[PDB]
Amino acid sequence: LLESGPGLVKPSETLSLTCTVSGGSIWGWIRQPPGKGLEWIGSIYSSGSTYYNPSLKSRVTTSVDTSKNQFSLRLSSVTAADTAVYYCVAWFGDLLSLKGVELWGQGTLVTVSSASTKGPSVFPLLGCLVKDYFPEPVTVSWNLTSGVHTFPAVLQSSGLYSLSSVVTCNVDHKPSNTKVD
Amino acid sequence: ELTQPPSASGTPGQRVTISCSGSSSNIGSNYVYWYQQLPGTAPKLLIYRNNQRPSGVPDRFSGSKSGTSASLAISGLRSEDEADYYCAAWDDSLSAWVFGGGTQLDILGQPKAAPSVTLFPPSSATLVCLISDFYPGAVTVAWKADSSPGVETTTPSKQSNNKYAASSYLSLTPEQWKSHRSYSCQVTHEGSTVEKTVAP
Repeated sequence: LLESGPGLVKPSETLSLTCTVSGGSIWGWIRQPPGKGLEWIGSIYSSGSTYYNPSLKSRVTTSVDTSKNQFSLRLSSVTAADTAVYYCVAWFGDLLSLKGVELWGQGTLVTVSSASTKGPSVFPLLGCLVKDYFPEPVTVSWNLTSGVHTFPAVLQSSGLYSLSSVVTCNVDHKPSNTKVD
Repeated sequence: ELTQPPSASGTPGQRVTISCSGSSSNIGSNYVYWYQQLPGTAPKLLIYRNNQRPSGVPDRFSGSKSGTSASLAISGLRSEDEADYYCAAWDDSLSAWVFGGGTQLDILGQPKAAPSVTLFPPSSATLVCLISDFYPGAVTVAWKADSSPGVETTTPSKQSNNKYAASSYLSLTPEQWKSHRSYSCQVTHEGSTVEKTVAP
């Protein structure tokens, strides 16, 4: 499924995300804080029946509109505690000849922070140095796929990330809407 | 609510079993579901209804449920199976979907591998030391200015080929970089140190 919405949300504000889906009978949201396990947020059934994680239930809004191929999540009054990769999930089950179909979004990292979004500066290494950006993530393509190694970001003392990619590099930093060749 | 052992391991070609422990309100009365999650990837459904495979899941994966416990079995193990595995089930008493804490599966029998080390100078100041393809996943990193020992070094992490990577960074001012004959990234792995050097 295709997932979208800001990767940066301020403390006390509202996280909003959408997934496009065509059909299904159960729709839900699952999250995973960095280095942690999966945590169910909520589900909506085709009947409209709706269930939320009790530790979150005051802050969660989920909605489905199947005619507009969408389902959505809002999470109000966020804190650093809500920093996580968020996944939307759609159950189809036994459809045609296919069995147990459950589609997952690719996962969207949402960082709860009052710090500003900051685009990267790109420097030549061969490779490309992607430095001093915030928040994660940065993605890198070349033009070339073989022999490409993009490393995990360092978090520097500045509170900003930097990473390196080794083999024209195409750096994408969606949170700041920055694409560097 | 659902307990899994934090880690499991197996040997290529062989088998592993991963357990999931719950209660009568979840596993005892409800279907169990299993997920595979490769690092930085979406979880993938392996098993539904306790013991059924979705289309496109290898029959190397199988599930069973024994009272208030469930188990995922993986046969014909491969290095690519190295991942986190999660059980899940509905809980009648919380009216909630609950997940196990997850089990990290390590695949054994990897030979030891010296790190590939690449030191970049600052382009025409930050020094970038890239350490790749090492096993096991521990590295000691040390920097030299000329001969004498702003360092930020990433925790090691698993690559896709199940070997390990790390990067070390050295921030300098342009004047600091110019006033030395060389700078060095020294990488120690299993008591074996390789030095890389760059020169202003």
